[PDB]
Amino acid sequence: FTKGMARNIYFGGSVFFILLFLALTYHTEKTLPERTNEAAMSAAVVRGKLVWEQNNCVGCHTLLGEGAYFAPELGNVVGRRGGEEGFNTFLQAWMKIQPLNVPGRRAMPQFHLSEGQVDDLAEFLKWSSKIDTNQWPPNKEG
Amino acid sequence: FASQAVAKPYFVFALILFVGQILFGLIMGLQYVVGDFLFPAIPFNVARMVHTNLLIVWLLFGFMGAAYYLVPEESDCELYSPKLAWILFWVFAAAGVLTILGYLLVPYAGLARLTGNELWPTMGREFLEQPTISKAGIVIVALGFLFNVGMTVLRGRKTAISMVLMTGLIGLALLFLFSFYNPENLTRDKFYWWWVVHLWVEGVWELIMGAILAFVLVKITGVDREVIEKWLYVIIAMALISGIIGTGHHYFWIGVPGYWLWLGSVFSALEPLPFFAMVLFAFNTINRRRRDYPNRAVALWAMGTTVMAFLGAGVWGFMHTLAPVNYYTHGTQLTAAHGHMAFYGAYAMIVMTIISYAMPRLRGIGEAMDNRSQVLEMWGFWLMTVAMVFITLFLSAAGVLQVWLQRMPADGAAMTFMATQDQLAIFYWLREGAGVVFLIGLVAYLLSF
Amino acid sequence: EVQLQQSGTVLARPGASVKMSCKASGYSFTSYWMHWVKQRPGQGLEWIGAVYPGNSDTSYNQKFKGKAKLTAVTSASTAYMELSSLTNEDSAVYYCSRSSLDGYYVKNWCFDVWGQGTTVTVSSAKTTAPSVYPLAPVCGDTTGSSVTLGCLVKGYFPEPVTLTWNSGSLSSGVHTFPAVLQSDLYTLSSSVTVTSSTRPSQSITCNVAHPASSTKVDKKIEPRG
Amino acid sequence: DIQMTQSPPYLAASPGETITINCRASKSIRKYLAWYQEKPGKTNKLLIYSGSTLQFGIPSRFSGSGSGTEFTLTISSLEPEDFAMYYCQQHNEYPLTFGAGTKLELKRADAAPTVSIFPPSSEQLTSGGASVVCFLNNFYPKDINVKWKIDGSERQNGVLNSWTDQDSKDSTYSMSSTLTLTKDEYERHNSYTCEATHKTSTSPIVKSFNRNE
Ligand code: HEC
Ligand code: HEM
Ligand code: HEM
Ligand SMILES: CCCCCCCCCCS[C@@H]1O[C@H](CO)[C@@H](O[C@H]2O[C@H](CO)[C@@H](O)[C@H](O)[C@H]2O)[C@H](O)[C@H]1O
Ligand SMILES: CCCCCCCCCCS[C@@H]1O[C@H](CO)[C@@H](O[C@H]2O[C@H](CO)[C@@H](O)[C@H](O)[C@H]2O)[C@H](O)[C@H]1O
Ligand SMILES: [Ca+2]
Ligand SMILES: [Fe+3]
Repeated sequence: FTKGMARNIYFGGSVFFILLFLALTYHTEKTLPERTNEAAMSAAVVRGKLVWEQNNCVGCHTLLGEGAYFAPELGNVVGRRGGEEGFNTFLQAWMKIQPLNVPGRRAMPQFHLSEGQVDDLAEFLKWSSKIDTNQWPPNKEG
Repeated sequence: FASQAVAKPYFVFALILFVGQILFGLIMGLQYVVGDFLFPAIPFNVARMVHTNLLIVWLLFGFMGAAYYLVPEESDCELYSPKLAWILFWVFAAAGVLTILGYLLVPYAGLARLTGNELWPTMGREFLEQPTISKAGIVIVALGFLFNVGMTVLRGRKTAISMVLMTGLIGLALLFLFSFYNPENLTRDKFYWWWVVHLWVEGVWELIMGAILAFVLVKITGVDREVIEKWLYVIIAMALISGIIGTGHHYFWIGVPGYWLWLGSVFSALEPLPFFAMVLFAFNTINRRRRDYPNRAVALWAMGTTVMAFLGAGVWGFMHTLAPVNYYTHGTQLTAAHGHMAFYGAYAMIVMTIISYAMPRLRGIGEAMDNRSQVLEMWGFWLMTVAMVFITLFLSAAGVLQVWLQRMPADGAAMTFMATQDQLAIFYWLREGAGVVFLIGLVAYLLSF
Repeated sequence: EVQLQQSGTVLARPGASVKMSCKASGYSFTSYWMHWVKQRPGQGLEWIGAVYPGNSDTSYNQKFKGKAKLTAVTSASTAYMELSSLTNEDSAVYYCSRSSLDGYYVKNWCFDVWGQGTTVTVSSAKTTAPSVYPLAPVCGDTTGSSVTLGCLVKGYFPEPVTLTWNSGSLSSGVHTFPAVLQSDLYTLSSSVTVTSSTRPSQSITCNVAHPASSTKVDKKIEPRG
Repeated sequence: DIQMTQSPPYLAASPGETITINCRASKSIRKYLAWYQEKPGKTNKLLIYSGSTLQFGIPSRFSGSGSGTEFTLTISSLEPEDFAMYYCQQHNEYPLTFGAGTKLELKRADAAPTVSIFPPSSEQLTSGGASVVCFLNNFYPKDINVKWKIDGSERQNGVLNSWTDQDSKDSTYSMSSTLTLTKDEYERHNSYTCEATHKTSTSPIVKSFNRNE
């Protein structure tokens, strides 16, 4: 067993798996329109994604289980705060009332969002919850 | 050689930034249990991006440090440009401090506006919170830095060590280009985000760390370059054979096809192997040591790095890498536990290891420090290292209770996020205490210079 | 939908004990403080205490330390309050209510859902059917465009009685007064106003039901003579 | 304990008008004051907390403010469903405590009571008891005095009154007054009189009968 042998294993293995991975990528990529329901991915939801980014929600929350662990999972918050029908109205109240000022409680900021912005946010969150996520999370608590 | 001197500002800055990083860790840890602490002045997320960006930037500085030191000594010539290394140092240090000050001094959305993020939106993604100009500026430093160190390899001796380092270094900068790619589709965004994070830390960075470990083993052990370089190739072969499809263990629940469940779980099951091999590597070549080395600390740093990276990346990684398990633990305090130990054991430790080797002889003091300084280094090593096992044990206990209370039961029976967190309070106090022992270790390590 | 379903009226003798329940649905029962609140008539609400089902911890107003014992059974999402060594002063409506915020450290907050209340009547009285007396207008004294008739229901225990006029078809222009205590026993009355061509030509009957003694009586209202 | 005084205890108003009601705390409760609405046959409904935060779903015509010691609740343009009982509660300290309430009533036009008096029925008489009943029906506003006279003399004892709530159809009040005697005491007198005094008239409404005919 030589250096040379080891280096060619390194070479071949990595090229092969680089190529395997790209083929899988290409495939995965073609399935995404259906899995994520890109039909519904409206101008409103794409603007919501921007609001989500512009305010760093992910620095406190998880989305689909990724992000920070300080505050709740927002991927399925729709189902824990009045469903399809009333979620936008809830969110409008939710963003206005911050921070709650309960002594010692984890605080959320006031983002001084306009109602267009909050509505785009809600559409984004609503749409996120409908991604085929292989049945993640386990239950309504995220 | 003399252009090896330019590595000093890099290592010193890295250590200053490391202090900053711990301080903001301690702020967040108090925020866990006194939820309004420093609010609304420094909300948790601002403290968080400071903590996480200082971690990445300081390690990057350590890597450039490490390259600037060992690349001349491998290439058998002077570094292409000592003065470039110095302009680049100041540019990178200014851009780091500036973007960190951005975070603390303007609300995030305002910083967004202010840097024209609307035109090229890349902001507000985890670990990628820096404005596009900062990202753009980071690329330029990378290009400069790659030219500088890669010219030096070109006009000099080529060794496997320096070759593997360069490949890791190049791959790190390449994959960083994906941070400019921010898809409008959420799962696409997440899919490509991991090409930065996972392909760094479980791929390309593993090349960097292996190279630095190997170089240091060559210099501290007197065991033949030929065997060391052979094992290096084995280790990185195992890293990329397991790790590339391995990326799939981040593709369970983001919205990609269920084949990733199998691919992710099976290739990831094998990702501990390179870290296991690094333990056999360091332990074997240190005990088959053909000579004694006046600095007993480096040897400790090197063995420690490998054991911690294996515990943190290998054991903790594996512990939650199987899809049926990850289903329950995904995005939980377990994640934070694994993340702390892996990042510390593999990457913070390998940077301190090369500093242990290179500092005394950059400061023209010799191979080793006087025997009083050597016991301080050792103390700061045991303090930092033990503290971190405790940090990860407490966060592990937290994540177990979190999964038990919140993730296992059905709707109605499962506890809510905020209620679960109150139950976890004691584990968070303990973690904070451990975080205090760790700063004390870092100060102890720093006071060894 | 968050709901709190409380148990029905309980009657007890002085010095005895009583236990009531509050059944929670539509949320994580273990994640919120359950509060209990007392209301005696015209008397202002009083907070008795609370239980945190997530760990069984409890908290009592100093004024209710002796009185009240709070518990929770997590599998059934039911909270419980036991009131001991009863007194007339413990006759009241008792409400459970859910903290509007989740978690253990929000013990003193406000409440967003309330149950409908459990009545506790502390009394020594015995189950007694009422007497029912028809009340016809003053003798001969027939004047105006409309006439007023009444019904007196006297000496019953416990509440309630239900009272109707003509098995309930006569329902407008009726006033039925809340019952009051006269010794240990309740009295009430009801009036009905009707135009004077309605009666005495058509029949008007008082109907009074006392479920607790299984009585139903009818008293026809007859002109006096 | 912090104690809480709401004022006024009753307030009459009309649809479309604005009212504001007060809450005072015996010591500082910082900003932590909630308001509940109470209505018959419905569970208590949280309106406002933390002084001015509207609860999810509550219409914006409700608002509140205050801190420390003094707090108010305003309803901007009263709607029919707003006539109800209102309680405040401090949520700053153990033990939680509540105000005693302000009842918001529907104003309507003054109306004098209709008064009827009823001799004891013969059934009650044959059993030894004697109740004389007086109804004072459909009046507004709610303040009223009833006075019994036996043969010209005011009688105070053995009188029980009961009052309906505001009628949610015509907004008036009603009241019964019952004088309970023994048959024997009843038989000692001839003349039984019920007199109502109400702001709709400087003179009482007097109804009576003579124990014969
Ligand atoms: C930390 C500084 C936060 C940031 C940034 C954001 N949120 Fe947050 N959020 C935070 C906390 C501590 C809580 C819990 C509030 C409580 O007292 O219970 C929340 C809560 C929410 C919720 C409610 C989730 C639920 O399960 O009920 C939502 C819908 C929410 N936050 C949304 C949200 C958005 C859209 C954000 C970016 C604009 C955002 N949060 C940022 C803390 C923090
Ligand atoms: C005093 C010591 C430390 C404390 C108290 C601390 C605390 C924290 C906290 C509270 C978070 C945020 C978790 C959340 O999102 O809820 C975090 C993130 C992070 N920290 Fe630390 N930290 C400390 C030291 C370290 C060190 C030495 C490292 C180097 C490995 C590190 C690496 C990280 C990483 C990688 C993350 C992001 C984790 C993820 O998203 O899963 N920290 N840290
Ligand atoms: C030293 C190499 C590594 C480092 C620095 C590291 C670090 C981390 C960090 C910081 C995160 C959280 C990132 C996020 O979502 O913010 C994470 C996640 C994860 N790591 Fe690693 N890791 C390493 C190696 C490994 C290995 C070798 C494995 C497999 C054995 C592994 C398995 C996992 C899995 C499954 C998660 C996702 C957890 C979840 O879904 O919450 N990691 N890692
Ligand atoms: C060596 C191991 C490699 C195996 C990789 C193959 C993984 C595919 C198996 C499915 S992963 C995931 O797991 C879940 C069960 O653990 C499955 O959840 C199921 O049960 C849940 C009850 O807790 C319920 O919440 C879900 O509705 C139900 O679908 C989940 O669907 C599945 O995607
Ligand atoms: C280092 C490891 C950290 C701890 C995390 C490991 C835990 C993963 C293994 C979970 S076994 C799984 O637990 C689930 C919860 O009891 C169970 O879910 C089931 O019952 C649920 C009601 O509880 C309900 O959703 C469904 O009827 C059903 O899917 C499941 O039976 C069990 O296999
Ligand atoms: Ca994360
Ligand atoms: Fe990974």
